Amino acid sequence: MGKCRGLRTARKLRSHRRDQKWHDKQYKKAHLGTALKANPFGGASHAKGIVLEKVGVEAKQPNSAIRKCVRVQLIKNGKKITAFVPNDGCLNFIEENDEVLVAGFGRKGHAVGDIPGVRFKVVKVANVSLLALYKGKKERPR
Amino acid sequence: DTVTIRTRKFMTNRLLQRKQMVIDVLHPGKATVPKTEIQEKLAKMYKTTPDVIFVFGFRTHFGGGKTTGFGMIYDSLDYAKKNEPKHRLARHGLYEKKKTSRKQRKERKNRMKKVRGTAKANVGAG
Amino acid sequence: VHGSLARVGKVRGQTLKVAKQEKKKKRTGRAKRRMQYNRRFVNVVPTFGKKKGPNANS
Amino acid sequence: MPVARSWVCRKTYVTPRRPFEKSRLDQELKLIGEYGLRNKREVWRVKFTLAKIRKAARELLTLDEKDPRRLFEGNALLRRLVRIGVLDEGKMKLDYILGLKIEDFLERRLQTQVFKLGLAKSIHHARVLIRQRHIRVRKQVVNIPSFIVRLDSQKHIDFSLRSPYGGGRPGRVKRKNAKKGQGGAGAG
RNA sequence: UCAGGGUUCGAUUCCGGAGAGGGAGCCUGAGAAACGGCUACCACAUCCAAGGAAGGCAGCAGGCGCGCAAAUUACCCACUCCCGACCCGGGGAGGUAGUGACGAAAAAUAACAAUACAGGACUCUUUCGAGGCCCUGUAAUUGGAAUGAGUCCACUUUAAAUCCUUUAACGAGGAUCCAUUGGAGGGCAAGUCUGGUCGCAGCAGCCGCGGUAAUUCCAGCUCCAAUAGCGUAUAUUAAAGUU
Repeated sequence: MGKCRGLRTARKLRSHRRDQKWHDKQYKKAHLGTALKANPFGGASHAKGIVLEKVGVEAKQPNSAIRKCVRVQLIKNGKKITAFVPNDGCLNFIEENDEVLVAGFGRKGHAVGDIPGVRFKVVKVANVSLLALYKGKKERPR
Repeated sequence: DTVTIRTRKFMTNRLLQRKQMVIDVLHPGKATVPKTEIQEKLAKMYKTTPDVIFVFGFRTHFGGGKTTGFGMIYDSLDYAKKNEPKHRLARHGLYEKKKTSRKQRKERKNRMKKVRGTAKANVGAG
Repeated sequence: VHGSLARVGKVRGQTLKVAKQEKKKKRTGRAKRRMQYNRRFVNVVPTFGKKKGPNANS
Repeated sequence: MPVARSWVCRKTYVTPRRPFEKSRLDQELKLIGEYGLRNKREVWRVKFTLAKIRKAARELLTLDEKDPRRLFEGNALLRRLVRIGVLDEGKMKLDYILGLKIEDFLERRLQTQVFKLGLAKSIHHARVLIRQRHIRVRKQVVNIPSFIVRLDSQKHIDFSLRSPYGGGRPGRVKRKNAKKGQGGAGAG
């Protein structure tokens, strides 16, 4: 409640605001750089990696399903990721030991919906898009 | 024929032995007028030969019928051959452009720099 | 159940397939906004106050 | 590298903040249907030029009466509204600029004037006569339906001189139909 | 970006600074501690007759590597300006064309009649019925007129060309000269249609849909929104009187 108002108080006002900004959760992680070292993408919107393994993860209650996912190793860091595969039957296009392009799931590093602990999704397989494969416009070259 | 010519913002230019003006051409229902038809009509205006007349830069307005360009008339052909730029003399046979490429000129220079004294064997046929 | 659980692509593979029944071209640009104006404002039939939407089926 | 080019340009409209407001959707469609426009962007252009006019008049109304800037820029803004026929000569003060509406500007388009002057049978036929080289303003063939007609330019709209209506040559349909009609007798 | 007060950004065409693989030393000159100058050490690396000799694209094009991520080894000094002993020679500075849905301005994809049925005014008539004048569609299908998108001759354009503007000859009945990207439970415009699946496959920013009669999955039809454009990931401003 008691804020100082005197005509020479500008050093107290300016430096107290500067000190109190560090209690905002969004300000702190943008300015310390610990989150930028921790993030498995080094500040990019997308990354390339190589498919290790295909897996099915159990959905959180109150609903019931097996959500189709992949485990992936990124090219530029060699660190490990798991990513969701959108649409009905798309896991049949993916194969193993080949390149995917991966993207964020839409919530800036947090998980989405009933899938436990998955932060990423697949968008391109062997330089062809999953949408162009799913709508029959293109096919995997072999 | 309907093709008609007018002249605008005219000046005599005693420092370059010429007179110079903007040229307006009216030509409704036809394509752009050839420069050979423009210069014989200007010759009939100023009562000169057409041989000392130079015209350039004609552009036609949207919807047609009117065009504008620039022109000059010299006091004699020996003043014209001194004062005109060489490309406008070449438009009607008074000058001839040299027929080497820029890269041929560049690379002959860089071969001459590797020899000293009477270098001509890298120049006449090298 | 037929085959195993956790089989991918099941329902898109089961579904019976039907060809397109369309033929005629739709309008474009100015002509489509002209058609929408005449259908929504110009000649109109009134109802009871529980007014009805453009895609009412039953 | 340095270059002799220039990079000045700007946008001429703004998008609305509520995408699906029912009260906004049918009001915009009624303006499209009454004036014979192509899309919503063609309405959002006219709302933006009016907003910039009212933003300037609301600034000049803060300054003292007979301030040198209020005298100079206020007389210029008022002359420029009368020149396009949007404002009445008998009114002529900043206070009446705040009373203008979008339908004052949509009425000054060449497409509206070709229909209202009786050269065409509908607001939809007028756009097609303009865009097909049939119409003339003073000496000049004009081809743009959103052209805004000045109050002294108003009495000089006409057909083109090289047009099948207006005194020119017949079109490519009437010429072919006459040709093949005479050919119906043989050897054509 | 923004009521007023602010928050975030600025490698990047103008101005100032620094540097030519990393450090150091120096010649010439009015001007350099210069790298399209030189000497040496340190890191790379080319040729050799093994004695020796030669090197610096963070200039313009072009290549490898990197990565989510960026164009042609084209033409010319005609323009703008600079250098020299010079009215005359030179310039990858600079200009021109190629690639280019980074991004901004303009703007097509149907107009109008006739005919049948349809809406509503208005008049004659108690009512029925008829006359009626101005607007909608849409089908078996009618009718004549207008035009550029394309093809291609000539002039104009320019250093020489291309493009734009100008102009002869061909060029439209719709079953093509065929508009797309996302949606239809709520927030939030738009189906309590019809077939398949059965807590499976899948959807879902968020709340939630699916366990044999699914407004939400997969498809057909119909409808909604913006439109030559529309969707998704990620940084950031407003909303945030949640600094």
